[PDB]
Amino acid sequence: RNLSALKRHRQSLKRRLRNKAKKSAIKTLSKKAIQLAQEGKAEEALKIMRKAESLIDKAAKGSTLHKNAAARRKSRLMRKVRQLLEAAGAPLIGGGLSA
Amino acid sequence: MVKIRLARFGSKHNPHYRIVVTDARRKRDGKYIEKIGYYDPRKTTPDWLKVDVERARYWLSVGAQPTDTARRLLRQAGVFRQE
Amino acid sequence: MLTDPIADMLTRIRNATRVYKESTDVPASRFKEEILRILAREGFIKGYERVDVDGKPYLRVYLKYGPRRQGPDPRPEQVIHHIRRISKPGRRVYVGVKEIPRVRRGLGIAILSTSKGVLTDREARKLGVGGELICEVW
Amino acid sequence: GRYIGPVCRLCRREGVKLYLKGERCYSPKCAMERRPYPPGQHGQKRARRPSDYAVRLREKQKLRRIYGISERQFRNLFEEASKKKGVTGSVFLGLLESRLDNVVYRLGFAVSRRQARQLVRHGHITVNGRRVDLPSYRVRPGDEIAVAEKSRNLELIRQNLEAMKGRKVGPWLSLDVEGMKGKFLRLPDREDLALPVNEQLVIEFYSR
Amino acid sequence: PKKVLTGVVVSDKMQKTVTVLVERQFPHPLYGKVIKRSKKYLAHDPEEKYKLGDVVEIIESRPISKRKRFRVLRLVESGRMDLVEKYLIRRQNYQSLSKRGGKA
Amino acid sequence: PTINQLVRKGREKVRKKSKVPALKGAPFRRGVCTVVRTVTPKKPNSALRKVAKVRLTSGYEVTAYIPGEGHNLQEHSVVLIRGGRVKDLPGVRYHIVRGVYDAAGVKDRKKSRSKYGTKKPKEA
RNA sequence: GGCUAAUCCCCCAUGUGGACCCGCCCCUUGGGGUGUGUCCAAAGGGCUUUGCCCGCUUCCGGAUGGGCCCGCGUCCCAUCAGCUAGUUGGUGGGGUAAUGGCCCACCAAGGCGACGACGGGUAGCCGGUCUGAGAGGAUGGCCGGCCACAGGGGCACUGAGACACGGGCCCCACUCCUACGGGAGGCAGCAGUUAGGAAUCUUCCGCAAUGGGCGCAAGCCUGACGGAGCGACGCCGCUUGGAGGAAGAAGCCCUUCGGGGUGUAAACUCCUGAACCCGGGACGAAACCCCCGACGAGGGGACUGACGGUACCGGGGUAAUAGCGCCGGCCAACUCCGUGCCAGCAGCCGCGGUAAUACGGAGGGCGCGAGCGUUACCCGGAUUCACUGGGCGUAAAGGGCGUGUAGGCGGCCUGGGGCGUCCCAUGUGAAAGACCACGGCUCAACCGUGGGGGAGCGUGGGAUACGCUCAGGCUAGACG
RNA sequence: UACCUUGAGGUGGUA
RNA sequence: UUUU
Ligand SMILES: [Mg+2]
Ligand SMILES: [Mg+2]
Ligand SMILES: [Mg+2]
Ligand SMILES: [Mg+2]
Ligand SMILES: [Mg+2]
Ligand SMILES: [Mg+2]
Ligand SMILES: [Mg+2]
Ligand SMILES: [Mg+2]
Ligand SMILES: [Mg+2]
Ligand SMILES: [Mg+2]
Ligand SMILES: [Mg+2]
Ligand SMILES: [Mg+2]
Ligand SMILES: [Mg+2]
Ligand SMILES: [Mg+2]
Ligand SMILES: [Mg+2]
Ligand SMILES: [Mg+2]
Ligand SMILES: [Mg+2]
Ligand SMILES: [Mg+2]
Ligand SMILES: [Mg+2]
Ligand SMILES: [Mg+2]
Ligand SMILES: [Mg+2]
Ligand SMILES: [Mg+2]
Ligand SMILES: [Mg+2]
Ligand SMILES: [Mg+2]
Ligand SMILES: [Mg+2]
Ligand SMILES: [Mg+2]
Ligand SMILES: [Mg+2]
Ligand SMILES: [Mg+2]
Ligand SMILES: [Mg+2]
Ligand SMILES: [Mg+2]
Ligand SMILES: [Mg+2]
Ligand SMILES: [Mg+2]
Ligand SMILES: [Mg+2]
Ligand SMILES: [Mg+2]
Ligand SMILES: [Mg+2]
Ligand SMILES: [Mg+2]
Ligand SMILES: [Mg+2]
Ligand SMILES: [Mg+2]
Ligand SMILES: [Mg+2]
Ligand SMILES: [Mg+2]
Ligand SMILES: [Mg+2]
Ligand SMILES: [Mg+2]
Ligand SMILES: [Mg+2]
Ligand SMILES: [Mg+2]
Ligand SMILES: [Mg+2]
Ligand SMILES: [Mg+2]
Ligand SMILES: [Mg+2]
Ligand SMILES: [Mg+2]
Ligand SMILES: [Mg+2]
Ligand SMILES: [Mg+2]
Ligand SMILES: [Mg+2]
Ligand SMILES: [Mg+2]
Ligand SMILES: [Mg+2]
Ligand SMILES: [Mg+2]
Ligand SMILES: [Mg+2]
Ligand SMILES: [Mg+2]
Ligand SMILES: [Mg+2]
Ligand SMILES: [Mg+2]
Ligand SMILES: [Mg+2]
Ligand SMILES: [Mg+2]
Ligand SMILES: [Mg+2]
Ligand SMILES: [Mg+2]
Ligand SMILES: [Mg+2]
Ligand SMILES: [Mg+2]
Ligand SMILES: [Zn+2]
Repeated sequence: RNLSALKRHRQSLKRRLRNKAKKSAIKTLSKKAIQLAQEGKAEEALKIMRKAESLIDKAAKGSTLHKNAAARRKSRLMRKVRQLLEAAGAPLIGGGLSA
Repeated sequence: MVKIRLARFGSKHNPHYRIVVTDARRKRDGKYIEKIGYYDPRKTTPDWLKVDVERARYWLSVGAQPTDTARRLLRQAGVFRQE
Repeated sequence: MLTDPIADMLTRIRNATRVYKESTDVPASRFKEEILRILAREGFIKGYERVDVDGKPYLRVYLKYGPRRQGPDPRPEQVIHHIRRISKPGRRVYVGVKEIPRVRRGLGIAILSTSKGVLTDREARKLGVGGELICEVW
Repeated sequence: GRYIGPVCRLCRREGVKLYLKGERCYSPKCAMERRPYPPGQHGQKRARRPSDYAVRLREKQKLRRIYGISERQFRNLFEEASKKKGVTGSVFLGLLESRLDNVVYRLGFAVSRRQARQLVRHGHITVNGRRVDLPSYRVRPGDEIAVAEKSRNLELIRQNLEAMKGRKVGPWLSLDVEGMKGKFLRLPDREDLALPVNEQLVIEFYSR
Repeated sequence: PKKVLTGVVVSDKMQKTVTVLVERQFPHPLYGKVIKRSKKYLAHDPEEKYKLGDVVEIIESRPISKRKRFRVLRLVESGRMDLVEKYLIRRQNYQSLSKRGGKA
Repeated sequence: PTINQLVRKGREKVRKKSKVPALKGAPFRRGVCTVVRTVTPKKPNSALRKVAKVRLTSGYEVTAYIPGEGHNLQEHSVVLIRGGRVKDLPGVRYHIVRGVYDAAGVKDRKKSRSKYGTKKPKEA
């Protein structure tokens, strides 16, 4: 028995737990940003989009997200924010959107 | 990683290889990418090694790492000479 | 209404010769005329001319036979021993130049219709084309 | 194995002299020489009209029973002859005439074909220098069939290559008696051979 | 090259989607007789531009959905239910040739 | 038929019916004799043929002939079947290979020995 | 619970560059460019220690591998005819590397079918293999490509890549351990066991060679592989002897009792000499590495074989396995005796009821020969599912008749298009196999190299007689 | 099992 | 009467 590959498993678990955590924030902030936008709170709705952006690319740094997966997220996010701010918004900090 | 190695084609005790380009992960005698030569280790004929420096040089120029033996054979056929 | 006019002509000819008629009429058509043009050149018929039967355009096909023979049944040998329709409505038959057949080790002919016109297997092969294998004749 | 056994009996069944003994088959004793009726308790009774089949069967036997080849090898050769270009019957005969054991016979190094065969399997023969012990070895044109020095001094080889002095040999061949060596000049042309076999019938035995 | 096919539009009943009946011809692999088979393609009509009876070209395209991988390249000839009819009648014939019998 | 009809129905390929449900399309099937006994020929023959009802391993129960001048089979004899019908005994479609299992070979058999499974006598 | 290193994780920075939103430009499905805004990098180690090696980060591209989609093709039953709700489509969203009812919410009511839907049966597909004159039939084992599966079912995690045979989780069945709470397993890897079966091998040698993973390298790992073992299972090669030898031994067989046969066969003489023995003894192996040269080119040097003491070479040397089927016709080979519709033979026709070339035996004969027969199965012959290539008055076969739907088929002349059809060029058609030639092993089987053909399909160009389509015309079909 | 009778059998007859 |  005993085939030291259980190691690969051990590691997978640590990695799993690391990815899991990273994605979780990305979601939380994304939602959060989407929420403030759908409320007209432009200055900070962007403020947070900026963080979400960072966290996404950052996740894509290693193998948590990686790929065009990162890009989709960034896309869909800016997509929903700029659009929701179509309620008088008027991008302030433009902390991410290029108007 | 594509390679330039030998492929077994003779018969029991009558080995005959084929210098060949292929993806490192394929069976040694499997689907190769291109044959770029042949080689008879027992030199049963005055023609026991042929290459095609032109093609060898193409693949080399695009990755293709050769086996030590293949590298050897390629060299012997003037693949790397520059003089 | 005729179903396959070329087959009709092929048959009218076949029949008429079995009773050794001098000539025999067939409703006219460019296409039928074109085939006749070959039957004549290849020397299977003494030739043909356009007549006007009862007001309509027909084609006298003058038939040809061998000479009177010895013993019983002195009927001449037929010049046209065989004439078969091949391609037919409801089973058209085409061939590439490479697929044009050779009728009786050459002793006969096959008439095919090509975009270079109605040719014999010799002519077809020469012009290097193929087409709808119309009929066989020997 | 290759038959081994009463041979001047095959001669009798085939009703013709097959030379499977060289000498004696010339003396007043080949049996075909006085006692021409087939072997066995029935050979003298009047024969019944043979079926076309019987003819070809007997005809194929005659031809094969001459070179001492096994039906197996005989068949394979004929198949090779068929597939090859040129008139099969011809090609077949030539191919048989190309067996080394046979050449060794045509050249006289040996009395009969069986004897010849043994001289080959026993290494007394050489081809272009290197010795060859394969009775079925096919000789190409230009090859030098010979005796190996180590064998040139054997009583049998002597009597044999001696009796060959002055004796002429097949036109598709050539022999240098003193050098105990000969050459396979050309595939014997059908006309060169004078076998008591109508090979057309053999081609037919294998068509059925 | 993205495949291009021609056919008649035999169904409008879908949003931004038309059913194009494409007829095909060819020699029977063993009997020679030139036979005629056909197949319906659900092509993408974004601006619901094409209607029943429209002979249209169909172009091989990126999946727009399931069962839908062609867009209408263009309009060949308009109006001509003679075709839609053949089709419709053939479908209606199926009518009851089951336990009873269709309609002739 | 017309070509169009052939295009529509085509020719029906010939199905081949086995004459030896020795199942598995095996060359031989083994079983055990349920019964052993004589049987009368048909058409114009007359005799007391030796047969056998065999409980087959192929899950079958069939009757098999016992070729030879004489045998040694009983209600519990293991046997190997080969398949070969006896033209005279309708119902018998298989033979029992002799020399295999409880089926001894044919004693004092001098000729067609390979059949009837009998070793070459030490004649001399 | 506590301590701790890093090429482990994180934050800030630099922004070649790249990602995302918006605009504009070129392109045209999400391709390429550009402007502002935002966001995003890194790891060190070794030294022949100021340089070089291994390596790290971001981006563009190459190469190889791959996902997804599409046209066409792919077995049997219609005694399966109707099927369908994520079901067909739409808008938005989720999801992924990516398109998509893939998934979801919402709306529409669609989608499929006799050109055979749906259901049932069977089955991995192919290059090819076998057969066949061909068309075709049958087949898919070895080898090569693709697919699928890893005790049965489901699931996701980690990763460039898996939904992962020798990773993980859960349920099920079974086995094992059990202090009864709970645990451990998964040979469809090599070999081997057992069970099933008519039937299918060694718990072998080696990592030397080719190939693979990791390592700068030495080198480690490799039941992949290279070899040996067992089985006539197949193919090919070889032997059991060669020459002489009586008008003819003996024995056995037949007999018109003269003789005939086995038979030159044996005996016997002479010759060669498979086995066996002695000696020698291999290619497959020259790279990696080290030295010189710049760790390059190039040159120099060293190590290394399981098979194997095997192949092969030389010397010596013994006459030294033959069997199986068949002999009524088809079908090549005949007589005696025994038996007496018995015992038995038998592929079909048939043979045996006191003369049996058909049963059993014997002599003899034919066939083939380390085989020969048998059984099973595939193609053939079988133009006996007929496309090539059949039929239907009485042989099997015209529907009891009509009307008519779909469909199949379509008179003469002209013109347009050029779908079918035909032509040229080009791409594709892997290797192996098959064919041809030459070559390596003494031959061959086996293998190496080279050559040639090739349907189908894609692309570009062309032809227009026939079929098709469109347009016009006609009157011989048809109808009035 | 035997003879009658069959070419040989079945039946049938005679022990 | 069965079989020739
Ligand atoms: Mg590790
Ligand atoms: Mg035809
Ligand atoms: Mg030939
Ligand atoms: Mg009888
Ligand atoms: Mg027998
Ligand atoms: Mg702790
Ligand atoms: Mg920048
Ligand atoms: Mg810049
Ligand atoms: Mg940063
Ligand atoms: Mg890192
Ligand atoms: Mg690529
Ligand atoms: Mg189905
Ligand atoms: Mg299956
Ligand atoms: Mg045939
Ligand atoms: Mg395979
Ligand atoms: Mg599973
Ligand atoms: Mg499981
Ligand atoms: Mg990885
Ligand atoms: Mg992942
Ligand atoms: Mg795994
Ligand atoms: Mg798994
Ligand atoms: Mg899987
Ligand atoms: Mg396992
Ligand atoms: Mg195993
Ligand atoms: Mg068992
Ligand atoms: Mg190794
Ligand atoms: Mg290696
Ligand atoms: Mg290990
Ligand atoms: Mg191996
Ligand atoms: Mg005697
Ligand atoms: Mg005698
Ligand atoms: Mg002798
Ligand atoms: Mg060497
Ligand atoms: Mg090494
Ligand atoms: Mg160097
Ligand atoms: Mg005979
Ligand atoms: Mg008899
Ligand atoms: Mg008798
Ligand atoms: Mg017989
Ligand atoms: Mg007998
Ligand atoms: Mg052999
Ligand atoms: Mg058959
Ligand atoms: Mg057939
Ligand atoms: Mg039949
Ligand atoms: Mg037909
Ligand atoms: Mg018939
Ligand atoms: Mg009747
Ligand atoms: Mg009838
Ligand atoms: Mg009627
Ligand atoms: Mg009737
Ligand atoms: Mg109609
Ligand atoms: Mg027309
Ligand atoms: Mg035109
Ligand atoms: Mg036209
Ligand atoms: Mg065209
Ligand atoms: Mg081509
Ligand atoms: Mg190929
Ligand atoms: Mg050679
Ligand atoms: Mg080749
Ligand atoms: Mg084109
Ligand atoms: Mg034109
Ligand atoms: Mg008109
Ligand atoms: Mg009696
Ligand atoms: Mg009887
Ligand atoms: Zn003789």
